[PDB]
Amino acid sequence: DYVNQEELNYLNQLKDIIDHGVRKNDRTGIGTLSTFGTQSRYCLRDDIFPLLTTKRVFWRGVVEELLWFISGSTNAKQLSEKNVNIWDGNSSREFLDSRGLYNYEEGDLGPVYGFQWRHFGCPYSSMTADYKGKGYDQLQQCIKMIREEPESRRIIMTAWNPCDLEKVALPPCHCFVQFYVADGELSCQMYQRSADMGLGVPFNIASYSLLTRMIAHITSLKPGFFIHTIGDAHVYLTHVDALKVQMERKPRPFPKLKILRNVENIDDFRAEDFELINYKPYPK
Amino acid sequence: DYVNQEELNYLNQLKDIIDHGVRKNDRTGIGTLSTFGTQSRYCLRDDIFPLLTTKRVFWRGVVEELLWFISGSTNAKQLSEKNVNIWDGNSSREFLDSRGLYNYEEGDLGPVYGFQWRHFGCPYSSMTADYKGKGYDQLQQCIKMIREEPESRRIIMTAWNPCDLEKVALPPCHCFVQFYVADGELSCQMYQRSADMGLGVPFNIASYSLLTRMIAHITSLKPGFFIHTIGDAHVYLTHVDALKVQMERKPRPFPKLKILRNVENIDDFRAEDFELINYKPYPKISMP
Ligand SMILES: O=c1ccn([C@H]2C[C@H](O)[C@@H](COP(=O)(O)O)O2)c(=O)[nH]1
Ligand SMILES: O=c1ccn([C@H]2C[C@H](O)[C@@H](COP(=O)(O)O)O2)c(=O)[nH]1
Repeated sequence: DYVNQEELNYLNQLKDIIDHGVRKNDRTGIGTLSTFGTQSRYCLRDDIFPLLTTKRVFWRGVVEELLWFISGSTNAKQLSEKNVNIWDGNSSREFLDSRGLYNYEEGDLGPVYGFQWRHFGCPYSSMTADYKGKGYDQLQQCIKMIREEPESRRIIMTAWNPCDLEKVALPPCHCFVQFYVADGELSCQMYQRSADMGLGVPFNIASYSLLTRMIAHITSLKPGFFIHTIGDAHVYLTHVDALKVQMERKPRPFPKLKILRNVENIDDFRAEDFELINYKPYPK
Repeated sequence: DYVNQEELNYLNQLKDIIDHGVRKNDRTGIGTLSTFGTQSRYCLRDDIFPLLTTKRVFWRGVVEELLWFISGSTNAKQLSEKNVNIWDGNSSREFLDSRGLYNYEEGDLGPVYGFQWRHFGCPYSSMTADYKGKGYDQLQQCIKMIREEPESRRIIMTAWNPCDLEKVALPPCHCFVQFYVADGELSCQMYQRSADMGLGVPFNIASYSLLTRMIAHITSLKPGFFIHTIGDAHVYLTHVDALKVQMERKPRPFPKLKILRNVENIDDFRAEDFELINYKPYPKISMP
């Protein structure tokens, strides 16, 4: 009798939102059921990797998006050319015009995650400019702090710059990240302002857990926990029936994740460096 | 009798860190016992106000500091004139020289919380420059969104600007704030990267709860919850015996907080606008 306690908690969180969450409208007039303020822990020990089993997660998308974020790119065509189309809808001529971004060419999302991570505070012009050496490279500064002052309680990476809100196709959801080191293990906490529990959360858990493994590898630490903290945790009313069905499913054990190469630095990671062992989701 | 569950939870979290926390040295050279990633909820309904009762919290400090944060000031002397001296250590001639801020005058804290709340992204020169209408006024933007777009999932106020870290004595601890409105009630979640469970947390909880009450009051909403999320939650080793004492005390019911006049905007509050009803704390506890 194996119990995947972490995935069960996630299912219980869906149930609680479904049964007791408050009705709320989203910014398109569509309805959700919502709660405010949740926190969930995922153990990364023994290579165990919290990819959800009760509905298949788009792992190839998680990996490629993340390596794209780390590169500092803001051009969704660079993802799309790798057959990952998740940012295509928010970088169309038409969507960009609806955001008032008339001078962005198709693919230009403005200064979204990767730009904030690697170039915080640099003025944005477009996705083709070279920003190398410009702004604050928070990602490298976090890595330096991990290696040089692991006790530090200031190991932070922010994606939230209100001065950039009018320049972005959409405002960041995964807003704030902190790292922590104790007893030779690296942990990460991420703060997510708004989380769709059905479609967003599972992919989010996987991106940050994978970032945690990456950083622990190139800082010579063992992985500890990923902590996910949410502001508005919600499910869309139109999803409620499908999620009820998912909730009848019995979670299976999490896969494991190995890193296959001695990677030089955070910018040297390649998709083939990661091996996902025994991922066995139900459909979807 | 009455059971103060939120205060018992705090005491239980103290117990947990003390009994099961990892030993971790720190910047200060004192060691800590530490856990990473905690979350606690405080109910603000029926005017109940989460000021801890197992020790006397520095309420007058909480109120004056928050009014001073709201003003956008970065001059500790403006707080010191209110006989609240908690920022004086970090703004002495002597102390600033040590962080290599030789050009700041005494009292100049750099762009700490108030500057970030009212003037985010404006370049900082000194505490005496005119910042009026410069930078991004996050606090008033959050107020406007609560009034105009209460359903929004983007009501955010950040205090974290990597470009400003080398300009302040100490980087902000209470970093990130989100507001939320549902069924006519305003809630607030605050993310704290670093929390001294003895000396800081009780004060910190009172600070954000009070901010939530203030905003609820000017937006004609009911107060809902304050949710406190922490990164590194720690106790200093030197504090443990004193916290041991505190943990044997039986929490009392929280006080109520009343606001005594109609206030229309965030900058218009005075210290005397707030009335604590029936705060019955045990005596103060001193900790290095
Ligand atoms: O990484 C993400 C990005 C978005 N969303 C969901 C949350 C909301 O349902 C919607 C974003 O809408 P706003 O919070 O910005 O209104 O997308 C996620 O769950 N994860
Ligand atoms: O509002 C505050 C400010 C500071 N601290 C504590 C946390 C740490 O013990 C110390 C700051 O040190 P660093 O985390 O910056 O090292 O002050 C608080 O708890 N609350």
